[PDB]
Amino acid sequence: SMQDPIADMLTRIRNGQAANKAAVTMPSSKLKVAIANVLKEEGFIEDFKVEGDTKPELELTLKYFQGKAVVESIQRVSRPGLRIYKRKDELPKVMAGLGIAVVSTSKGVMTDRAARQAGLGGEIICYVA
Amino acid sequence: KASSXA
Amino acid sequence: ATVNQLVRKPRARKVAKSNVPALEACPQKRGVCTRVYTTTPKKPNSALRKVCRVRLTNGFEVTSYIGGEGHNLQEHSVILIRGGRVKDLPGVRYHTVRGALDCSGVKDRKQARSKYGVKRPKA
Amino acid sequence: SLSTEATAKIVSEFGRDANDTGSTEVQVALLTAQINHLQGHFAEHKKDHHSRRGLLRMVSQRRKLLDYLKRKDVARYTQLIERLGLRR
RNA sequence: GGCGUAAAGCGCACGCAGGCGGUUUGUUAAGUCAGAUGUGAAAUCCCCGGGCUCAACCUGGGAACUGCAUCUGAUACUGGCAAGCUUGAGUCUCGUAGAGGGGGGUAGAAUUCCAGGUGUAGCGGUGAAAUGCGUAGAGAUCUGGAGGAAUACCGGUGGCGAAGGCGGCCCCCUGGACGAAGACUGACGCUCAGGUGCGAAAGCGUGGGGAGCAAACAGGAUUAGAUACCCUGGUAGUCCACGCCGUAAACGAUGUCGACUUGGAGGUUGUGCCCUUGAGGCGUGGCUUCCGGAGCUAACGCGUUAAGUCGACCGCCUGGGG
RNA sequence: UUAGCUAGUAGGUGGGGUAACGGCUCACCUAGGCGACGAUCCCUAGCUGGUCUGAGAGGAUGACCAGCCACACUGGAACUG
Repeated sequence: SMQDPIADMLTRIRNGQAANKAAVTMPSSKLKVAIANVLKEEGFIEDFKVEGDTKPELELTLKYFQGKAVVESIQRVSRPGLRIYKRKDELPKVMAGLGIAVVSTSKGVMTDRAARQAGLGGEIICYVA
Repeated sequence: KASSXA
Repeated sequence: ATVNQLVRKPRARKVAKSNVPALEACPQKRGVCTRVYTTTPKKPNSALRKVCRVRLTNGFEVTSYIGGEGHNLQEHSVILIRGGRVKDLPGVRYHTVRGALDCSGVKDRKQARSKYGVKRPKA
Repeated sequence: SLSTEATAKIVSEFGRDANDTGSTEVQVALLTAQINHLQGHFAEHKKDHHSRRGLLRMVSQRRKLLDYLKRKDVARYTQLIERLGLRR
């Protein structure tokens, strides 16, 4: 059920770009934004938007290119049914590097490539290709 | 095709 | 399926069953040899396969195949059984080693004599 | 289900104010009242397993209701229980 | 890794332990994380050398021993503590449809039986027949009575329920669902091993009831046989009460819960709008068929009532035969 | 196809004891203690370093070598130090 709101993002997004749409909205959650930011910064979506006051709403502007979308794939790693955390060197690398992997660290979220150089580590939110 | 039982 | 489930009732391996259980799961065994008969194999083939019912050492009595054209075996004797089944005769899950203990190798065999037990005849 | 005139009064007493049909102490008082009442139904009949099932839905729900109250506020839990007479 | 048909979703539902849990702030720092320090015997494996002529063997140094404990930091996420918020969940109000259930009445049609009138030798039955049934008069037909059982038409890939399953009309007690402007509560939730409850027909127990049908049983045919199929009977049973039994191809052969992803055509039950000027005209829910995109699929097919794309928990499979 | 196990049993107090804490022992006293994160009960088995296999996660194994343990005809006991 509501149990997992994160894999709801990745799914809505993976599904949105599936049905070649340009904008996908969902209720807003602090962590969600943190992720949103990540995807933007890393160039995986044109950008976020958050016009929610009493009932926080989040919109994501999807990107595209040629005969495909930006995100070749996006999977949930750590879930509420089995949390996964990784050290500094144990941090996972997506597609030999060509692809971020959102890892939350005790000093704010990051990307596998980010946190790596960062020096620390933490739970890994998901896999985006 | 098949032997000793089939 | 689920982790929680696997966490609980954990996955259980499925042990293997030695096609040849004439005990100890050991190389070969010595046996008194109760009877020396000949039987007929399954539908496709039709010979007069030679076999012997042997009283092993560990007490199990079992039927074994006698490979090669002819043998010295009979009534008592004391062969030593090996392994490898005889997909043509069911129940025959063992081969008696040729040219071992009271068993004489195949007379005259010149090819692949290592089996059928025979010694190089005048090189 | 349970007379509108009936249900009302109930809400008042426990519910902080009229219209406060949301407070926990209300559902319970309501649920109880109904349950107690349903007893006489199944008293005879006994074969109306279907209604029974709905009944079960109430008995259950109330428990989980009482269990919620307790967890966040022991005081009102006790207070309520007594004034209702149960949870032996 | 799997379960619509290949082996595989518990017949269904409630729910304790457990697993998991929306959202915002503060705090905690356990989980989590980084640095440090102890420790993690030696040997072995491994990296770069050395020595037996080489290699095996021997050996130097090093990495490693992915672990644990202690301490000082970190704070996103997770856990606890503290206080809220509302989209989850639940409460009330007002409507809506319904073979939902329990209990009790009653209606009409029909079969059979019995009484009586008319009425004559036949009736019944099959592929053809015979058994059967009639002149103590059947069948037929008319009047009436008794009795049990089920309730045409309406009726509809209708509707209701968790499923099993529920259909004449009426009363009584009762469960659930759906819509709508809203009021309240506040995450009170999802799932469920064991547990508990419900659970088609047949069957069992103690009794009652018994028209029609009908295992077993008789007889008649058919046949080479016919311990069947067909025929004439006909007991248990079928019904009721109260237990027990707990099984079905209990099938959508497809667990439940939530979110996401083009359409077309119905059925059904709500609701808001507009000279309702149309039997309707445009909207917005619930339930429910069909067709079919993408995607899935071994294929068949599934296809927003998914076998699509996710997530939580449960159950189950692990070659045939035995 | 093992679901319940335990009276010195669980704790206390108090003597005795031991090299030492300790139910170790005894006396008295509360009545407890463990268990489905699986006690109890059966069956099996020396444990680790490691060894074999594997891309690995693992699976299998623990002869030779070294650490720890245990036994030394079977059962029991103390003595010496």
